[PDB]
Amino acid sequence: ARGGAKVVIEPHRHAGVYIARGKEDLLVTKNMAPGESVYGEKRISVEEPVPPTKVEYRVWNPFRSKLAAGIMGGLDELFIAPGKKVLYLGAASGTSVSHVSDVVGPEGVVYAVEFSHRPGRELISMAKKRPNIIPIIEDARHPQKYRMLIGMVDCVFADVAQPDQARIIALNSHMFLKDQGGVVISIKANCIDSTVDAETVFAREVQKLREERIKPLEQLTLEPYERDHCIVVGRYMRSGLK
Amino acid sequence: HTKRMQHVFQVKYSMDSKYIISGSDDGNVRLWRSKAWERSNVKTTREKNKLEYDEKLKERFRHMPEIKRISRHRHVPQVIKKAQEIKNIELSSIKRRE
Amino acid sequence: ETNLKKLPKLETGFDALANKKKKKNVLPSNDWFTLPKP
Amino acid sequence: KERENQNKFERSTYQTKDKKLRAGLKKIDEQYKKAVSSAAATDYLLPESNGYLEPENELEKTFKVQQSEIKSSVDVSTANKALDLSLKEF
Amino acid sequence: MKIKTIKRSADDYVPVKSTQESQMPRNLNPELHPFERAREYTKALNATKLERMFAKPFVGQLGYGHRDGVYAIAKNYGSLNKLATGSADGVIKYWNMSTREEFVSFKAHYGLVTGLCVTQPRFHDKKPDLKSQNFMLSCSDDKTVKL
Amino acid sequence: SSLSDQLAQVASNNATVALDRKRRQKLHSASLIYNSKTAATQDYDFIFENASKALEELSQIEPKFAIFSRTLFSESSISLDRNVQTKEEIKDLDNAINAYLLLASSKWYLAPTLHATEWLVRRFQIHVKNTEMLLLSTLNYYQTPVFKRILSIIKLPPLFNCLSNFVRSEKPPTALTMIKLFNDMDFLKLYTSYLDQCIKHNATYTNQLLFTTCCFINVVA
Amino acid sequence: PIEYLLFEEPTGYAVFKVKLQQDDIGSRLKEVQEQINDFGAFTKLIELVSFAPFKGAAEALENANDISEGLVSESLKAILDLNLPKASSKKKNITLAISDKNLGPSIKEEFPYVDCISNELAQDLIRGVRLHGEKLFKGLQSGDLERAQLGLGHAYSRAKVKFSVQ
Amino acid sequence: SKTRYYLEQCIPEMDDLVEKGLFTKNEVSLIMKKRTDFEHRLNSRGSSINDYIKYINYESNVNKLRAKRCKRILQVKKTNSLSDWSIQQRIGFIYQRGTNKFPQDLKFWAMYLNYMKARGNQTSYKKIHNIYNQLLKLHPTNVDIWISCAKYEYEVHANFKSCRNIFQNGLRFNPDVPKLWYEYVKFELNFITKLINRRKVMGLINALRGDIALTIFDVCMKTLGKHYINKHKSDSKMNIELNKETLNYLFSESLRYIKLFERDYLINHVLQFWKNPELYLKTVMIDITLNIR
Amino acid sequence: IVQQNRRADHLIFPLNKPTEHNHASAFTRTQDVPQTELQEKVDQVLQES
Amino acid sequence: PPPDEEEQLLAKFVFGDTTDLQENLAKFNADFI
Repeated sequence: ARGGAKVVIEPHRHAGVYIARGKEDLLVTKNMAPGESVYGEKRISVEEPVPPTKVEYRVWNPFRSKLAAGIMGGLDELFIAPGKKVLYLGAASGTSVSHVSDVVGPEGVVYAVEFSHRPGRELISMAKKRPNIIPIIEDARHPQKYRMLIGMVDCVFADVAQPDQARIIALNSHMFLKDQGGVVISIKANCIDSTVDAETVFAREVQKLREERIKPLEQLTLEPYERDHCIVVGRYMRSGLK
Repeated sequence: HTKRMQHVFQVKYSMDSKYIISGSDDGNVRLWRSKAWERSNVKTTREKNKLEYDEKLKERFRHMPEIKRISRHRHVPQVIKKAQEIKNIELSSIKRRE
Repeated sequence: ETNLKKLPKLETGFDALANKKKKKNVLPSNDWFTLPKP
Repeated sequence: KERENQNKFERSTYQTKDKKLRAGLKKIDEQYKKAVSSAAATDYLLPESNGYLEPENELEKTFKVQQSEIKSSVDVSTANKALDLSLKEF
Repeated sequence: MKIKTIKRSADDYVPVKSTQESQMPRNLNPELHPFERAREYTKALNATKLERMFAKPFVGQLGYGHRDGVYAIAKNYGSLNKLATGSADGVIKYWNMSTREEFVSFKAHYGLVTGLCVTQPRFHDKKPDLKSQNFMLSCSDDKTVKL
Repeated sequence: SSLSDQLAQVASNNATVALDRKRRQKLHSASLIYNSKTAATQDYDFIFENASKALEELSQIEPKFAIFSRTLFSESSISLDRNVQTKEEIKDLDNAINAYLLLASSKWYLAPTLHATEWLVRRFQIHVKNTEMLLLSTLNYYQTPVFKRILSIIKLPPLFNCLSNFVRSEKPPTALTMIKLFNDMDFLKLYTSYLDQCIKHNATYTNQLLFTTCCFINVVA
Repeated sequence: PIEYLLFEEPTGYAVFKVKLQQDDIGSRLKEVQEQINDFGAFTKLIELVSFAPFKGAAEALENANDISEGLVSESLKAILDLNLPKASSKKKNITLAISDKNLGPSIKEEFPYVDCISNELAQDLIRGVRLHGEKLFKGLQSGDLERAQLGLGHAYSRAKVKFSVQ
Repeated sequence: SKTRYYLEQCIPEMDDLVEKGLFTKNEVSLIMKKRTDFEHRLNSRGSSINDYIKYINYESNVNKLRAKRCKRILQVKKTNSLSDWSIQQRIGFIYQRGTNKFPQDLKFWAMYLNYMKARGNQTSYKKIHNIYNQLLKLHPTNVDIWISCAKYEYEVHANFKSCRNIFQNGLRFNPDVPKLWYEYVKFELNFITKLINRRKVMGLINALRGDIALTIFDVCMKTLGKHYINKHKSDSKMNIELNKETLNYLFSESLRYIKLFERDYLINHVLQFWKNPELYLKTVMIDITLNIR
Repeated sequence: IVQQNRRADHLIFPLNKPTEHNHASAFTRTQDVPQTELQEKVDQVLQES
Repeated sequence: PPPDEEEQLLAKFVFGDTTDLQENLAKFNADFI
């Protein structure tokens, strides 16, 4: 926790991520560009043996991420892995897309998509320091508009706040997502529908996914971290949903 | 036939001679294949030659008793089976009297 | 006619690619995601 | 379109004033002869040929030649394929 | 003496590269391929049992269907996915069969739509862009024909 | 004797024929330059291309290889299978290969000789069919990676049992082990036969002659 | 009737020719989606007929920005004018397949005998092309698509965000 | 399967060949052995252009031996049979399959073109054009093949309109290549001199041109400047230095145009477009040497 | 006419041949309007020839 | 008429004839070096 404590890193169930055991346990991803924390979080450092080097790990804050909240609540399957291609819709900045890039590692790639231009500038600077990311500063409801930059991505993550979430996911996933490909949605009930209740919103959006040919595998609510939020993991089928 | 299909009133092909569209009194428009064993896949030349071989060979040996039995088999509904039995009895009698 | 002969011509390497062969010689003869075992 | 192998590929078996039946039977006969001639001509592609043993004289007889002389005159491959195992107990 | 035996080159029958496939020599000889009619009878019998085992004719339905019972159906004679079905409710529907969903449902008449048709109208005034629209014709029991 | 023993002799008789694709992959996978994967990939036209080039270089350096350019390095020699010819033609082919090994014994610090003998190894199977002259000709180079490759390829004869210990290891065979190998007696009969043939063909050289007189002095000691 | 299709890549444009029109009513079936996935069937569905790469990174940027806007750039005009047969403009127009409904009308206003289809069947063909990627080009296209993606993406995003030097 | 079919298609001319008194059945069987080997080396996988080329070379030598054998043994150069166009169409078919399978190998493409041009007495002009359209659609950015098709068209058949359209299309695809611009100017100059000499011999029996070559030069300089800028599009000093480098490159190319070179009028209008330090000295030196010329 | 199909051996069913119009290539001008100003100017001075 | 040398060589190459190499090997004398 503090500035000098010593912890034991350990592989989690999902590959790519790690647990730092101590008097309190910390979710951790291996830092790609070592020596600079992106959003000011503390970070662990080990030394490994030619002369040895200093490898660095980075803490994952779930009161800021909405994917480490899913990891900590416990998702059985997350389709992000140490070698894949991830399309990140709604990538505000490094505060989650950098952790996803450290998870997919130097082999895989991550295409971050944002609309507004001040988070665009943040994304451009962080992506300059980190080579797995390619940034797009364009509206995410127009895969035809950015079709020359993406080829056959392997999973999609969605942190979109707009109330057309299921249609924009369906467009991008028909265009680019591979068959039998992981879809991960973070639903915010208050953004999607404010009058009716959160459970009604959740059933409604899982219905929209099943209509747009994504078979939902599981659904977590991530309660001690955020309120009225949900994570839906599904698999893009395209052939025999039954 | 299917249990949910009452009283077929209108039927058409498809314009590529492959599927059949049937509208029935039930309120449903259904669509069937024209040859059931086919699939709408596209096929390598090896599989296409194998399937055309099976068609030609089947049609050559169409007349043998066991081949004809298994090819002629279908499961029809029970009202169609009872009505067909009565039609056979009745026509056999009428031809005996003729 | 010798003027027509001494007129200059175009140039291309395509037919040379056709009838041209080589001449060279012949030459003879732990992941990012795995922790160290202590 | 006749050759010297139709006597191998020929299959033995046992007029109508009907136009369909005449045309069908003529097509069946002509496609039969096309198949037979095509198999006969396909016999060009045989990779090999058999063996022989020809005495070359009148005083030389083929029942007098022996396996030692054959193993001398014939290739190393088949000379090695000519087995000889001696299991005397059983 | 001219001794000559059968000598085979393994270079000819087992290829040198691992990636290249092997020569499959063929020798048509009826003595060498014995059971013509029996072998073909068993292939024909396996083919009939396979078409029994593979026969699955139903493919789907269009949408949720109508609400009273489909009595008229007309297929677009030009295009491939398009058909128009009219019920006894009175509602007529123009249907896409690629996605198996509606384009448009109209409430056409009071009584039964007793006939449908699909058409390319040639008005003398203009020419309708058939590549933009397709035209339907509903002929019914309440003494009307609507285009 | 026993059935496994008689079958062992049958296998060593048919040791070189590729009766199946797996034996073909193994036999064509043993090579002097290329490793297993690429040696199992490539083909006789590739190997013969490199062979003709390297033999042009070798004939330019020393002019006696023109006869092998006439016989052992021709397209009919691409085509002919050693395991099918009769014993007389086998004997003449063995005389040709032995004469070549006596000539190109003195040039083994050279990629041209390595490539030419690569073609001989992977077409005429010298490395299992006649390894005696191969080892005797390249015996003086005994620290060198060429001898390491030759050892890792060859199935060793009866007389080279010390090298049967040293086959496919990391260190070179040592001088004391060469002293063992010469200290046998039937080996000395064989080697003096080899040197008599070598003198009668008039191609000796200072390195090999140094090596053989040193081994003889150590045998007497 | 989807005779030609046009695919745009960070290293230039490509025009494929359809050999067989896949059938149109059974398009939601498991067999036809798996024939999109298998490379043993997409070879029967699509053959490449032309490919013209971009000239430099700046022209790749300008042409990608122009595809994003949906207008017809000069290189696109050149490739289409080379490949498409001039049939009649009233009876039997040729049929191009396009990923963008918005790109369609500019193609028509340029060449008046081309009809641009973007239906689900054209999306199916283009998805198969994008999936099988580098294997379809038979060996032509040099340059690696991944490096081209990263460079073009950074350059296009920087241009759209209007980055600075100060 | 496929190899089987191809040998079946090979058989009938083999039977006609042994039917006429020239080839024996054993030699036919040896030929069929080598054909089985080659067809299997093409219809397996891993195959390549070198195996294609070995097949084509063997086939051409079979045809040549058949020619010598027929002339020797029955003294007829042209027998009315199937065999002649059989072997010719088999070589053409191997070339077709090779350029269908491997569209990357320009050496095989050029061997195809050499063969189809060399049998020019029998060759379909339309077939030459089909192969050229195929090759140009596959490689637009090869100024060598653009030049070569234009050169064949203007040198053998001499259709200057066709050569013009070819050059305009090639420059529409590659407006970056000074070599292709150079060749267009050279072709236009040669066409003009041929027209002038034809006028001379016509009038012997019984500046528009420099202007079109020079407008081609003007648009050459415009697009080459644009393209050398856009290739590596910054600040004041950087942009100014890049401008000097571009102008240096363009005017070195114009000096090459001078070396290619009404010669006085041509150099005059070139230097006129030029003016409209050291390069200025070289230019006035060109002026003095022009007055010497 | 129709007694031909009933006796024929095989039938590949898009039978009515489509309206076959012109191909395109690189050698001829496609639509014979100059789409590039170079073709335009060369045509102007060709009329001026 | 007998076959001349050039089409004799063509027959050797086309038919893949090994008797020239076999004669050369059986004639390989190591008397010269």
